[PDB]
Amino acid sequence: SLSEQALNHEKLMRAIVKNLADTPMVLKGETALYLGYGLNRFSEDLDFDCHKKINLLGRVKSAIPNGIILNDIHIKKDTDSVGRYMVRYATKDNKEEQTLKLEISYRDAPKESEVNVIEGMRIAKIERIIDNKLCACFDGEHTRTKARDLFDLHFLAKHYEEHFNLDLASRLKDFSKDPDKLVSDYLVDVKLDALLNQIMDLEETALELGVMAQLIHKKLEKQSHSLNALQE
Repeated sequence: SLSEQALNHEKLMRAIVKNLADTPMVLKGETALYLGYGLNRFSEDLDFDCHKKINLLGRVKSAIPNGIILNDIHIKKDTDSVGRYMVRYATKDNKEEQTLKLEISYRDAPKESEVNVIEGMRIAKIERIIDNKLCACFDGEHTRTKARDLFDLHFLAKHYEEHFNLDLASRLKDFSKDPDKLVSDYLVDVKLDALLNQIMDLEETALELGVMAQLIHKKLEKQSHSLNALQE
């Protein structure tokens, strides 16, 4: 769009992720879609998988780009299974303190062969992002109700349909079968979410996703039925 505040935020996020390209850290989730795959809404948090501990504090400080001032890094959590940091910073454009949230999950880690590199950044593959989005908003242990999940899944079905398999498509179809329910579930969150409220038509998105999920699932079935006949 994009505000000057957002621009400095993106610049700090990019420097950090690029700094970690020689570590086993893998960017996932929403900001992976934004920095790596062309997501058309902004994203502000950094989320990683990593199979072992690293010098996070050191890499972050050595990543700080010109124009950004690092005030403090607060370690909310550093355990065997999770890392959670609040990177507090200001800019030359503004001395008002901003926060970058950085989270890491350990032994979630993708195999090294499940990692992409995009513009010098280690990022999760699309199918893993899809799988994790569906878990979080539809069929995981602890689901949630955040309109971003709908926006992102719609973005994924629309622009990356070739990365869905039968299982992902089937779940996406299940999730999106009742477009009215989706509107009911998300309308409040959409209007309150400043990353969405000016760009998202919730009704259109809900309708369009339900139908795309049908198509994707249908194509994959026809592909399967066709493959079998050919195999004989």
